[PDB]
Amino acid sequence: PVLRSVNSREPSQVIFCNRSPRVVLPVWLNFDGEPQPYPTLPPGTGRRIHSYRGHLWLFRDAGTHDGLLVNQTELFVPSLNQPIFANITLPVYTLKERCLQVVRSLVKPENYRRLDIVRSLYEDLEDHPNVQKDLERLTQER
Amino acid sequence: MYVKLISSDGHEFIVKREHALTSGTIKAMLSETNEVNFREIPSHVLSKVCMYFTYKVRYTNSSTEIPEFPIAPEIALELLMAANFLDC
Amino acid sequence: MDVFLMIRRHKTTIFTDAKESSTVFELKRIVEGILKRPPDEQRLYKDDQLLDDGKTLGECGFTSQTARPQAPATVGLAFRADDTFEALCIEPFSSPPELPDVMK
Repeated sequence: PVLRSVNSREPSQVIFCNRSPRVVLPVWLNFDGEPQPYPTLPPGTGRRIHSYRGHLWLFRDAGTHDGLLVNQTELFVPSLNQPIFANITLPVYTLKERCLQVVRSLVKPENYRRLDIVRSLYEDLEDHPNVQKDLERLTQER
Repeated sequence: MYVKLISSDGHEFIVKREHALTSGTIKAMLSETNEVNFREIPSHVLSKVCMYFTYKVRYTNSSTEIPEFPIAPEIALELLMAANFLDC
Repeated sequence: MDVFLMIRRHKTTIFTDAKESSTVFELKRIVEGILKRPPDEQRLYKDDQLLDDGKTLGECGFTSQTARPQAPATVGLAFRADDTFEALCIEPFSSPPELPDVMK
């Protein structure tokens, strides 16, 4: 599996700063490349984190799984240490995707089919953001 | 440098060309080649679209904290349809 | 500091930015570039209040807090036809449809 943490056993202290209005779900890619969820950060908050050099993290909205950025990119890798800052922020979503997020947040999934919209938008709504998918995406880009 | 985007209900939105060009659809519609009509997008939607362009261009490639792009429930469906058509 | 504006007259709306320290007159120059009408033929407003040419946009109430990219502040615009200025008129945007029952 191409996207995985290296088992370095080299401690690296990190601050996860949630500079977003979302409840943030930190996700650690284990040594097999499996996403592992860690405790959620409410909006505006931070946590000091013990991780290790060569470990891979990404960050998502804990409720909807929408993609978040970290230091303006997709993946955060602790470096050699002073704690390293991981600034978690909203991406500039496409307007299409932001509209999808709002519609998803207002309509129960069983009622998407009752929206007066073209078929292809029902499907776009149903295709919820998904970590394992994003990871297949990122894996193929290599 | 500026282009005009006209809503279904006749409102005329004048935005920088570089802002408009974040719609691929609009980029193609510009090829009065500095004016484009949208007979399916009303003003309450096209105004929001233009706000999104400003938003996109200000905050794309910024390390500053990025604020939420707000969308009232009442326009979400139409804005979705417009966003989809405009490819933005 | 950039401030983000909609300059609005009748059914016309310009989206532009300007500096907080720039002047009402300097904005009329921007409008002139776009709508081909000179400063002395333009009145600019915030709400119903006429804005003085020599005042900064900041002094007129346009700031980073109130004039954001995703939520721009409105500037009213009124043209002089020959003799005298028309009243400030801004056509509202269209109304959205009633909220679908499934969005409650």
